Amino acid sequence: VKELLEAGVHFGHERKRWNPKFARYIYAERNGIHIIDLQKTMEELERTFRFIEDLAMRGGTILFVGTKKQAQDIVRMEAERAGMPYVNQRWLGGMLTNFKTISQRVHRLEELEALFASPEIEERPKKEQVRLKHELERLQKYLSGFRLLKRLPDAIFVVDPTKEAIAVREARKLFIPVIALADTDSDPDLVDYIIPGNDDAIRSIQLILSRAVDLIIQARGG
Amino acid sequence: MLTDPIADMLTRIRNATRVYKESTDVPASRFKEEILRILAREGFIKGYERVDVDGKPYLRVYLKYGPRRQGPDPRPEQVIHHIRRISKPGRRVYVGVKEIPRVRRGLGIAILSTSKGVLTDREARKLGVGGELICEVW
Amino acid sequence: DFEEKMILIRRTARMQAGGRRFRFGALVVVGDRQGRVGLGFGKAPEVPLAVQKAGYYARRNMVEVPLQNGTIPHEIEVEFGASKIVLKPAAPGTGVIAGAVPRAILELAGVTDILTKELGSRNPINIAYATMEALRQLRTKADVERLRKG
Amino acid sequence: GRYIGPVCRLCRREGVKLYLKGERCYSPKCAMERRPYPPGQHGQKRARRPSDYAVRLREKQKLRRIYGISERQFRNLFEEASKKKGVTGSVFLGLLESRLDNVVYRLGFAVSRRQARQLVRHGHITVNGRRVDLPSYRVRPGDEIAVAEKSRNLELIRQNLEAMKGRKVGPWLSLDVEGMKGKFLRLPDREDLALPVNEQLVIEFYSR
RNA sequence: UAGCGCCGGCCAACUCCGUGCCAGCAGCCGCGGUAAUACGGAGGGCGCGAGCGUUACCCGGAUUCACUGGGCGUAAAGGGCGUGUAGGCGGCCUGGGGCGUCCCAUGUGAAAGACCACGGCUCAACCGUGGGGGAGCGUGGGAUACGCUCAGGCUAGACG
RNA sequence: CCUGGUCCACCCGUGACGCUGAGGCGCGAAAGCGUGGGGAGCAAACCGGAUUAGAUACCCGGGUAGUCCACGCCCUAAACGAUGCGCGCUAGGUCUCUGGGUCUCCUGGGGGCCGAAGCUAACGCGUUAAGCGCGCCGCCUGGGGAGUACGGCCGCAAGG
Ligand SMILES: [Zn+2]
Repeated sequence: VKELLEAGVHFGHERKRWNPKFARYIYAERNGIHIIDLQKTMEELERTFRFIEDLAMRGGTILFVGTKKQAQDIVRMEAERAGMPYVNQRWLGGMLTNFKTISQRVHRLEELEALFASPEIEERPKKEQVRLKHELERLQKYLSGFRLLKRLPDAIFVVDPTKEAIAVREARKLFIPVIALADTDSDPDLVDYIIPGNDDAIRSIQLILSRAVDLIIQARGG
Repeated sequence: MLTDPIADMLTRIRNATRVYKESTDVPASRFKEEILRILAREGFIKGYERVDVDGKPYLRVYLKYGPRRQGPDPRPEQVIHHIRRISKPGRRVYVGVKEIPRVRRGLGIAILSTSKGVLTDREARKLGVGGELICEVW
Repeated sequence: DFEEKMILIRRTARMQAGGRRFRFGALVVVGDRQGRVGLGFGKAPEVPLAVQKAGYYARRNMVEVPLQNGTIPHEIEVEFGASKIVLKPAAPGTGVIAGAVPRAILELAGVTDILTKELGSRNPINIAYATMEALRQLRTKADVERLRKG
Repeated sequence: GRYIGPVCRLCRREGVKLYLKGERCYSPKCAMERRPYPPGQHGQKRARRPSDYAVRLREKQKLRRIYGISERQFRNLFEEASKKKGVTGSVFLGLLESRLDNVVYRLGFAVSRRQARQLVRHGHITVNGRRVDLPSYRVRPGDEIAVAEKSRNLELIRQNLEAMKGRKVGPWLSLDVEGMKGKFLRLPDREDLALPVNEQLVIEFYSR
């Protein structure tokens, strides 16, 4: 799929906190705010989306990451739609470098889910009960989407690259491709497949991700 | 005051690539042009053209780089890895033909200036001449 | 396959109240004598344990070394902040000429003839590290043509 | 004092069999057979990792001790091997194998190297017609290294050649048992040597 | 005929006994106050061999006087500041000269030595014979980018 | 009132007239030296008071030189950014003094903080470089002994 000239939604976000390297993606300043040149965002989308089709039909896995408060309720949604994994609540340092050590945390969920169905529930100390009840509680937060990761992902779809420069760092080191919805404040020089655009705006995050996923699905043929 | 023209040139080029510029302006001159003729000719740079910079004649040297790297920090292998005036003013170093230096097991080059023209090591040695050894680039 | 080669192990110290709790440090070099050398620096509470770790680090990040008939395709001086190392290719027969450290690293690079020279601070660690960046910079007459393309 | 003392003590220190006695260093006993541990009270002890010099050292020694030459001459050879064009290592070995004494060994006129020297210093060796008692004599290619007319009827040499019916001679050498002669065809090549050494380690050694 | 040094690290070579911050070793770090691979003997071991050690001295390691190839915020190191003398160094275009500078030819650069090769004395040390190389300077011829110089022109430095 | 530096705008005028800078000459905090004037406050030394094991101090009360002025000498310093001068080159953000502009923004010079590339032993530095570079001067080359000794130069002396 392709997009329209939907310009009533992305056309810049941040004030004057920008990163000089982003210049290549700005139109001009208006009322002290940078405005992204959309004619250019179209040139980038037409490539990034290419990458995803490639990935998708090749049957790949894209980890969706966005710890921003605004994208919270969106990230959850979209990933769930492919079969994609995602990082909603908070991004754990090493969910990719130290994966084998974290995937261990995953098994801890697996093993607890089990106990809370089996007969060994109320039967045994209750102090531990609470103690164990809380552990799932926390897991069913952070790991909620990571769970789907059988092995490290073929690409990451990050939202605020500068906020998730930890995730990006990691990936960058493990040679996993980076796809992010970036703008004024990011270092484009580190994002394999950029998507220059506003993002605090639900209206922006929502569009950028939906059109991506629709790409994802139509790619596999559903 | 500008004391050494060529060094300022070379040095404008180094200082650029490091920050990865598409091109770099530089005051022009019937020599700085001849040196630049080589850099392009060898392949260290795309090229250069005369440009009018505020009434003043300049040289737009078109920088060249390597591909985008993988893993972290994809700052491209530099094409012009190293570059430095050998001969400086107040220390001009001239060389005999038998004395022209091999650079980087022959991989880099050496730009001289002979009574026969601004040359490379290879060309110089071919011509059987030598002179003011301008700089080492590799 | 890969051959381990310990460069050096030091016992480093800390300070707690009452004791000076110690720690060990190991520098290992790895390689296949073909031309891919690793290099780790493992710290651990016990020595066997240190090396057992250093070994880990090394095998993870090697360096494909160009090898033109045993020697190196071109000299390269390499400042590592404080230490400086000099690699200069030699002819068949002169054999490796370095010290305890660079030797070790080149040896597994499968280098066979070569002229070195250490300069500045001679710190096993840094010199070692230098020697790597050093090898990482080597380029073939191929690799240069391919770079100065148009 | 060109050595001369306990021999299979070295067969032992190096861990590699050193053919220093010919017969016997083939019978269950060059000592390495059944007793590979080095000499001394400490033979049976665990050996700590050999420092770079250490390895370079013993590898030099293994070579030297093989031909049994005094370091003084060994060094000199290496020195002159470096002035020649070629591979500083293979060229070494070349000269080494060019020694009158050594040749007599390869030609088979002697049980071992040691025995070969004596054969020369007692004058049982002709060379292009004239005898020679100086082992350090370097045999050029195309030389007729023979045996003393006088010495042909020897209880030793005689029993040796009898053994040569069955053994092949170094590819770079020829010999006419029926006439107790033999020639030096050319400087043998490294790919033509069997030594258990590592030249590179010997060269490395001399750059300290 | 076989000897001499060494066996804590550097540095190849480890045990017993004597001793007990003594006697002594020791290039440097250090060793020795009753468990000494560091003192003294011994067995044993390593190294070298009519030699081995020692002291002295030269170069080296020492890019630790740094031409090659160093430095100066706090490690030793910016002059208390300015003024300007001698000196060093100096922008763009054009031409002449061609001093520096580069190329060529030529004379010189004795011999011995070093180097390569062939040979001589049973080898080698030693020696002979032949070949090749060279910086520097003389003379002649040439080149003119760059430095220098003279000339003419510019305005981006400076100054008004 | 007399006088130096400097910045901006216009781009008008000269036409490279430039940078550095051994020795030299000038400037050079505080204290201190000569002659004279002056002397409120403060205050070395000195006079007493208290504190203390003691107090030749820290605290309290006095107090002379001095500290203020003129002319002259002295010339040192954590005389510090502990960072020589001059030119070019290499993301920005922000605060501030100051000039021009079409002045919710552009543009010049200066002072601060944060910070890219890069540098750095690290701390840190970072278009006010400790970055990439060229010119020129100054200086360092283990600690102590010593800024001493000797010698010379300077000064009235203290001394430098
Ligand atoms: Zn034997």
